[PDB]
Amino acid sequence: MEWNKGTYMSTSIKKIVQYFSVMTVSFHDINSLFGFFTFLTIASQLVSGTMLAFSLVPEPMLIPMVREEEDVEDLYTDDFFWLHERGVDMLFIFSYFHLFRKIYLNNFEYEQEAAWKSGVFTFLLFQVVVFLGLVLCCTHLSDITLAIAANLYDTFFAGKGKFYWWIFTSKELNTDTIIRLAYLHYVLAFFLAYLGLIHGVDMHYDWKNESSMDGLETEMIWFDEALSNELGAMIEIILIVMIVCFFMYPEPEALSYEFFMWGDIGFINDVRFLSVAPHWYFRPFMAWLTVCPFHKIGLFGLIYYFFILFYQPVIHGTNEQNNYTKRNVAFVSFFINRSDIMTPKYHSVEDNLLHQITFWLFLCSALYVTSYLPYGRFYNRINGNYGTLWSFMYIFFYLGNSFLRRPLITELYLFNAFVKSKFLKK
Amino acid sequence: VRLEKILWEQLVNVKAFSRQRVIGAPSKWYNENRTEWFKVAQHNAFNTGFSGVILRALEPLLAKFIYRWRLDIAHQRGLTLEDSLLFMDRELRRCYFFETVARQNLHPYTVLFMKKRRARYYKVERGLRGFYVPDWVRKEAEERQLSETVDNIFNWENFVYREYMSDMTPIGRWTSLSKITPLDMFQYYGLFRNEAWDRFFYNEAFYESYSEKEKQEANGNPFGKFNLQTADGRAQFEKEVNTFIERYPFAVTKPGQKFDFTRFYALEDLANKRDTSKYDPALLESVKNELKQSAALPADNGANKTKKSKPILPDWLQPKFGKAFQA
Amino acid sequence: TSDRQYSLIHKELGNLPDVTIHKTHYLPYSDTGLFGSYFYGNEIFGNQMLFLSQMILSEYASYINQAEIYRARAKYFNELLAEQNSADIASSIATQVTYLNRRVPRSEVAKRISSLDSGLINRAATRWFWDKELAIVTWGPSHGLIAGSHYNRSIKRSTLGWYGNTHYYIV
Amino acid sequence: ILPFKYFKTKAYYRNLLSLRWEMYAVRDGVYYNHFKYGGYNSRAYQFRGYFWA
Amino acid sequence: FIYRDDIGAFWGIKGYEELVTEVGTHKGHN
Amino acid sequence: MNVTGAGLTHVKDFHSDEMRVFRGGLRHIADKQGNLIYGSVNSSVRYYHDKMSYERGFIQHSRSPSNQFINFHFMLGGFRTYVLERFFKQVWYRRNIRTFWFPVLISYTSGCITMRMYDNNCYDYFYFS
Amino acid sequence: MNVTGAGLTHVKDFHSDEMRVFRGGLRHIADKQGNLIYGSVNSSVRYYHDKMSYERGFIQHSRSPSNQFINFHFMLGGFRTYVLERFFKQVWYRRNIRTFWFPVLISYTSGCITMRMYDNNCYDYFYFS
Amino acid sequence: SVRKAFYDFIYKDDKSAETYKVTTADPRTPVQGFRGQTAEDVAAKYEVTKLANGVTIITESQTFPSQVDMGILLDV
Ligand SMILES: CCCCCCCCCCCCCCCCCC(=O)OC[C@H](COP(=O)([O-])OCC(O)COP(=O)([O-])OC[C@@H](COC(=O)CCCCCCCCCCCCCCCCC)OC(=O)CCCCCCCCCCCCCCCCC)OC(=O)CCCCCCCCCCCCCCCCC
Ligand SMILES: CCCCCCCCCCCCCCCCCC(=O)OC[C@H](COP(=O)([O-])OCC(O)COP(=O)([O-])OC[C@@H](COC(=O)CCCCCCCCCCCCCCCCC)OC(=O)CCCCCCCCCCCCCCCCC)OC(=O)CCCCCCCCCCCCCCCCC
Ligand SMILES: CCCCCCCCCCCCCCCCCC(=O)OC[C@H](COP(=O)([O-])OCC(O)COP(=O)([O-])OC[C@@H](COC(=O)CCCCCCCCCCCCCCCCC)OC(=O)CCCCCCCCCCCCCCCCC)OC(=O)CCCCCCCCCCCCCCCCC
Ligand SMILES: CCCCCCCCCCCCCCCCCC(=O)OC[C@H](COP(=O)([O-])OCC(O)COP(=O)([O-])OC[C@@H](COC(=O)CCCCCCCCCCCCCCCCC)OC(=O)CCCCCCCCCCCCCCCCC)OC(=O)CCCCCCCCCCCCCCCCC
Ligand SMILES: CCCCCCCCCCCCCCCCCC(=O)OC[C@H](COP(=O)([O-])OCC[N+](C)(C)C)OC(=O)CCCCCCCCCCCCCCCCC
Ligand SMILES: COC1=C(OC)C(=O)C(C/C=C(\C)CC/C=C(\C)CC/C=C(/C)CC/C=C(\C)CC/C=C(/C)CC/C=C(\C)CC/C=C(\C)CCC=C(C)C)=C(C)C1=O
Ligand code: HEM
Ligand code: HEM
Repeated sequence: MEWNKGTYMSTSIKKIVQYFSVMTVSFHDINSLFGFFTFLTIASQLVSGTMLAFSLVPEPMLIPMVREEEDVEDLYTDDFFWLHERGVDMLFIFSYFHLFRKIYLNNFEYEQEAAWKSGVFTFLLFQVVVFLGLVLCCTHLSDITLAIAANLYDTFFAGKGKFYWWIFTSKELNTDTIIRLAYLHYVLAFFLAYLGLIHGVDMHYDWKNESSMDGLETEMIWFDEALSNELGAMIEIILIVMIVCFFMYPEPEALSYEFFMWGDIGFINDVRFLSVAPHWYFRPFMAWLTVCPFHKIGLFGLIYYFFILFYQPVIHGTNEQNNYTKRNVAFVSFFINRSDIMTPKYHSVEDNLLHQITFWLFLCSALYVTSYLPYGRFYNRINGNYGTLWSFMYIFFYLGNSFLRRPLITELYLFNAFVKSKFLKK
Repeated sequence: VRLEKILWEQLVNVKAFSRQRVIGAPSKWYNENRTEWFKVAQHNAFNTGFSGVILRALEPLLAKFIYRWRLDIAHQRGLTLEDSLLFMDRELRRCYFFETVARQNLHPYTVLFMKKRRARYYKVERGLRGFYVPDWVRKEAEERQLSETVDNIFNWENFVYREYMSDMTPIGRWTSLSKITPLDMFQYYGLFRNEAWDRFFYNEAFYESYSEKEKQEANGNPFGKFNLQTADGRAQFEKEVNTFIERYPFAVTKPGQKFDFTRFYALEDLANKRDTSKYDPALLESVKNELKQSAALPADNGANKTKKSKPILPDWLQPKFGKAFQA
Repeated sequence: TSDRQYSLIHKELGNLPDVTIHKTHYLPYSDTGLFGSYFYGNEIFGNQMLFLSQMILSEYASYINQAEIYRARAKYFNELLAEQNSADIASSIATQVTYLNRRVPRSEVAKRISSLDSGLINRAATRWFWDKELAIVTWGPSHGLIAGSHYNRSIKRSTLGWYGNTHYYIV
Repeated sequence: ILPFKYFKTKAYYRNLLSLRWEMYAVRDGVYYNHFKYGGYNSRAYQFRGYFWA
Repeated sequence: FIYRDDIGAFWGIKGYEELVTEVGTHKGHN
Repeated sequence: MNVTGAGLTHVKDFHSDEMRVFRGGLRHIADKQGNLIYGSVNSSVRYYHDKMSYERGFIQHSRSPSNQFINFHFMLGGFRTYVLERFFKQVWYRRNIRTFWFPVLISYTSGCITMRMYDNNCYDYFYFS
Repeated sequence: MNVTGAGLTHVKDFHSDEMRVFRGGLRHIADKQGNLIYGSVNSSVRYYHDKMSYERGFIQHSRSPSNQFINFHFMLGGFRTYVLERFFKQVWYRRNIRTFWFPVLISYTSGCITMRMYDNNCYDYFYFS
Repeated sequence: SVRKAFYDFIYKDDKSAETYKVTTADPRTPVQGFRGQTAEDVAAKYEVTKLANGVTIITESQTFPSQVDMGILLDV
């Protein structure tokens, strides 16, 4: 393998210890600490999941009874289960906030490539693990999730020759499927730790809390000066989350989304398809499937979202040609009388207003997409929510199209002002 | 297989459709300067056609939300547009091409001052947020007009093109990162690039370019087609320049003063073949002196020099004072 | 960079700082002949010089770029037009007469070599270079090369193309 | 615990930024050759043979 | 973002529209 | 030729002391001899922090925190200046809200309106008369 | 002193071309420049073959296996000489059996004797008269 | 053509190809359907002309058709 030149860092215990004992971190704010929160939540997820594994027997017909009985006879088991669920929630929250923050700072440059992609891959893997975890609940929610995943897997093969059997045996949750998925969940959850370590090592090459290049050269020593601040910011965000959850969720509630988790596989055969809803983090994808009734187009939308999320630095980056790359433009060619356009250069973050407007439109579209369930019972018979379609289409356009990111208007206007001023002053 | 002579090329790139490949004298890759391309494109988009008409109507909004916004933020930070436009913070922080070019060509101060100006603000903003730069720093920030920042920007971009970007030959490439991830593993660079397929040889003639007419037109009067000789043209030109100065406070003059049009007309007359004595000799002398100084590259006087060090070993590292007849 | 050229072997040689001299010798005789490559360079690149010559040649049995074909074509044309000294031309005439009883003119040689094509090049290379035996000599510090100093699998598969470049790339 | 976190982190960072900087005019014969010929990039192996050639 | 309060879905949770579900929690406090 | 560079080129060569135990005779090489190979990550992990930085005639002064305020520049002035005017107008609005108030407001209003229209269609579906 | 060695010692110093892209101008460094650092495992894995070997005036000849017997020297003599004598008397006995026939025989005899004693005591336990 | 593409895809000779016949002819005999003209050397004629700016160009006619050589000399 001569094509592979090498590795940025050799993750040996000696060198890792030295690197983390000599690491320096520049002064930062809370917005640039979501990565540490994600990593700490990953560590707690590892610990709590290890504790849970010693209680969960992978037989589907015993998981509900085992969970119910081992919460009483054993102390702290239900505490660890609650910690695991809330850790998944906070892990999704921190990961998406980190993604939004890194999209905001325009980290699609070439020097960020290794930092960016290594992160996205981790995120991608972090998705798969979550899916497997859901299956372990052995509720009707797990049944529906497994069925949808099996249908998506079988989509690639045109429904020929049961290529899904090695994992989704019969497309149903049984002893074999549960055992295999639980073991894969454990192994990939532990692999996520190594992936996160690799990403954290890579990203330190060019780390910035803000886009503006502060001239400071002195930096904090990571072990305690930065670590204490990271832990404190984690504490503050956890306090805020506790307050919001305490007030937004009354102790007894009516019509929660957990009501679909009543049905346990095996015990209850009939499924209340009227109220089918996943956890909020997988809510956007189920909403997309409901909005796009076409199976192939929905699968393509999911794959495109994830992969374009992976390939941001390539579409929007400098591309090593130093902004001499030529785009393909539909209509601007007529206005400029040129087939192609040189990539614009001045695309700062804090200063320009177009970038902020587009980014916040994208973020609000994502929030609206996760805001509710389209309720496919008559979501199409009734003309569907136009806001959901607008938000999905803007998400697709923002990720992939370079006219909403690095727009040409700013560069042309700045050059016009430059030309006018130089002509006036010669 | 050869990309040229492929069935598609044989059927399409034929003299009948005028799509044939034409072979000429060898020429460098990246034949077109980016600064000139953007100048011509900006002129075409703003001062011609329906696009020009639309963009002229948007001058107020663009000036408010794209120029005065950046200027206000920079002044709040004790900076100017230069600090954000001459060298982007991306290049200033982490960019190996910029680092190498600066090391090989630039004097250290040209970037040291850029870094220290931001250090001034961010030594306080990080310590305590919400920092508003005091008036004395804001004054020196406001002193420099955009008319010199544009000169610096054009000089830097033209130098980078003529010296480095004009001596580069891109090639087909695999993933730069030696990452084991399969998604990064099989990244293919070279296809989906317009330049890659537009010309398969370094001898091919260039098929898309700006006509000489457009290049010459883009060097005229940015504000519009006027006639500074006739009084009617001068009135409209002065009106447009005044509204421009109003829209852009620190572009050509301080936001409280007015532009001296007589000096501008004298400069135009001196630069071109048109000449006359309608201006005072003092005005002509001042204009010539200003023109000479503006185009004069600063040089070192070799005066007021500090002392160079010639260190010597301390006393304890040297032999003692005494020295007697050895034998 | 070494990648920016049309000679495949020169790319590799430029990548190696200390591999200094390389020349391809074609010595034909009445009954037999030897066609090969002689490298001279620092012993640290021993294997690199050992497995390089074959790797390129055998690779031409599977694929050769038209750029190399035209480069060699032009070089041969120029060398044909570069025979000017009387001694060299007289010696060439005498040798050609001895081995063929005929003086091969410039035009005939140009027509012969120019008619070569990528397919013909591949067929000739596979006839003469692909998966063929070798005569190898190494003179000088052989501390690195003693381990593989015998005619073994590594040498056997060197005359293959993309299969056998394992040892060249390492180091 | 919030106030003690504040003392540990934010006040401490503000204290560390209480730095006095001074720049002088060095005009001795020495040339800035270290700047012209210097610098190391940890990701140089990813840029060698791939970029700006 | 704003969910109508007479559809029969509490806070936007669709389904359970053939039931009386808001009694004691949202309408009335047992 | 029998020269190190073959007599026609110069080779930047160096015999690393790694893999060698003795300088000569029976004395070990210095433990940190390998660090004398500048610009190599293998030499030290400190080379990862390698951003461009060059300076001459630069002096900076720092003071021990023991001699500095535990909480410096806290509540200077009143609540109005330190909190209402600085942390809210200059830190929350000037930096954050001033950037996203318009896009967020537009998206929020549009989502509210679209959800209301969707709910009204749902009502029409469920309720007649 | 301002010199690199401080005027007291000579420092074996080297500026590794690693962590650099261009040796001059925009020209790139040689792809395998780092291999010029001799005596470093990091340079190449081949350095792990670190056996001691020095020789002069030595010439070695090795022939292609394509001009050699597929199974050379097999049954070159009679079956008795190649197998019964060479293998069962000079490879098995002379090497293996001649070295452990005595200790293994003694151990086997002692173990058999003691196991027989153990079985005899067991029989005495189980059976009476 | 189709035949050339096929015989290139599988690395086999195309006997009927004219190029193959030309490239696999007996070295002791002339090529079947090609023959180059005979030419005789001519004397060398030198000509020097100065341009308006001051650049001076020297030229020599071809004694026998061969490769063109060009050069720029500077008193620097
Ligand atoms: C937790 C409990 C379970 C533990 C299981 C442990 C493994 C068991 C099998 C192997 C046992 C021998 C181990 C020898 C290791 C020698 C190498 C070494 O230590 O180098 C340091 C190595 C890093 O090497 P590197 O050169 O730095 O390259 C990475 C760079 O950072 C570059 O970074 P980057 O960003 O460019 O790349 C990102 C990422 C991108 O990677 C990917 O996307 C690829 C997916 C991950 C790898 C998938 C491997 C699948 C193997 C299936 C095996 C089936 C079972 C049968 C096993 C027996 C043999 C058949 O790259 C990687 O992660 C590549 C590193 C691969 C690590 C695993 C190496 C061992 C397995 C290799 C194959 C088998 C060897 C057997 C040898 C002995 C003979 C039996 O670090 C580790 O080994 C990390 C260990 C983490 C352990 C946590 C749990 C993960 C377990 C492995 C992954 C399982 C994924 C799920 C599989 C599901 C299948 C259905
Ligand atoms: C959306 C929601 C709404 C919005 C939410 C907004 C959220 C906002 C979050 C804001 C977070 C950041 C806050 C920052 C505050 C900054 C304050 C400041 O300026 O300090 C600078 C100031 C010095 O700054 P400087 O600029 O260097 O001074 C310049 C001076 O000119 C010269 O300075 P110096 O050299 O004179 O001073 C050196 C310094 C250096 O001294 C030290 O470092 C020694 C520190 C010793 C701490 C000992 C802790 C003991 C804790 C347990 C106590 C017993 C508990 C019993 C409970 C049951 C009672 C029945 O010594 C002192 O200053 C001595 C003063 C302390 C006297 C001794 C008492 C200490 C503990 C007091 C708190 C505990 C009270 C318990 C309850 C009492 C009954 C109500 O720092 C301090 O002195 C800090 C002292 C420690 C304060 C801890 C406060 C904790 C309070 C917890 C209890 C809360 C109330 C009760 C609750 C009950 C129910 C649970
Ligand atoms: C009680 C009364 C009893 C009375 C009777 C007593 C009888 C006493 C008998 C005593 C026997 C003594 C034997 C002494 C052995 C000495 C060996 C020796 O010294 O070797 C070196 C000896 C001499 O070589 P050297 O040392 O270079 O000396 C130079 C010589 O002067 C000159 O060298 P050379 O190059 O001239 O060597 C000539 C040599 C050859 O030497 C060579 O150059 C090597 C050539 C190797 C060719 C191997 C065969 C290639 C084809 C394989 C099949 C491909 C199928 C593909 C199908 C595709 C379908 C899509 O001659 C051959 O051509 C023999 C090759 C025989 C190969 C047989 C392998 C199995 C074929 C199975 C075919 C199945 C077809 C299925 C069709 C489809 C059905 C659905 O070399 C060989 O003998 C090489 C060949 C060895 C073949 C061994 C085959 C063993 C088979 C299994 C054991 C036999 C019993 C099996 C029973 C099965 C029951 C179920
Ligand atoms: C109950 C069930 C069955 C249990 C079976 C248990 C087996 C135990 C074996 C113990 C010995 C293992 C030694 C391994 C190597 C370490 C030693 C070593 O290398 O020493 C250096 C020593 C000297 O070597 P060196 O100086 O380095 O020179 C290089 C050699 O020439 C390099 O040698 P080479 O490459 O030329 O030779 C390769 C070697 C290849 O041999 C192997 O090691 C290969 C073995 C393959 C099979 C191994 C596994 C078999 C497992 C079967 C049971 C499985 C159960 C579980 C099944 C699944 C679950 C239920 O072939 C030979 O040399 C064979 C020579 C011996 C043939 C017999 C000649 C004597 C006949 C007359 C005496 C008969 C017995 C007398 C008993 C006592 C009363 C006098 O090496 C040898 O010569 C030893 C050769 C290997 C051992 C030969 C067999 C000796 C057995 C003696 C056992 C006595 C125990 C006490 C009495 C028991 C009464 C019942
Ligand atoms: C799902 C339906 C799909 C439609 C059906 C299509 C099926 C056909 C599948 C073709 C792809 C698989 C590759 C097989 C051939 C690859 C040959 C190759 O790599 O050659 C170059 C490679 C080059 O590799 P190399 O470099 O190792 O070779 C060098 C060897 N020397 C130096 C000696 C020359 O090997 C060859 O040169 C082999 C040439 C033989 C060509 C064999 C062609 C077989 C025909 C394949 C299918 C034809 C179409 C009909 C299919 C029926 C469909 C209805
Ligand atoms: C495609 O199909 C596939 C899958 O499914 C889809 C897969 O999952 C997989 C991968 C998965 C597997 C092969 C299954 C692996 C399962 C795993 C890793 C799940 C378990 C994960 C864990 C983290 C378990 C952790 C367990 C513990 C902490 C238990 C601790 C218990 C003990 C006893 C610890 C103390 C003891 C020791 C350390 C032993 C030391 C010795 C002693 C104490 C001696 C004592 C005795 C004496 C006399 C002193 C593959 C490859 C696959 O192909
Ligand atoms: C980042 C790491 C991990 C993530 C993101 C993750 C994700 C999840 C999720 C989403 C669930 C379902 C929660 C729910 O439906 O409410 C789950 C359940 C579960 N996980 Fe994980 N997990 C991780 C690590 C682990 C590890 C390391 C183990 C074991 C070593 C583990 C074991 C389990 C078990 C046993 C369950 C089911 C418990 C039960 O049903 O009572 N998890 N996980
Ligand atoms: C479980 C998933 C992830 C973990 C554990 C993780 C971890 C981290 C950590 C600890 C940091 C340093 C602290 C910080 O920059 O805030 C970081 C930075 C970074 N992350 Fe991630 N991250 C994850 C997901 C992602 C995603 C989804 C992306 C992009 C799509 C990404 C891209 C980056 C980048 C570019 C940086 C460096 C930022 C900079 O240079 O300023 N990461 N990551």
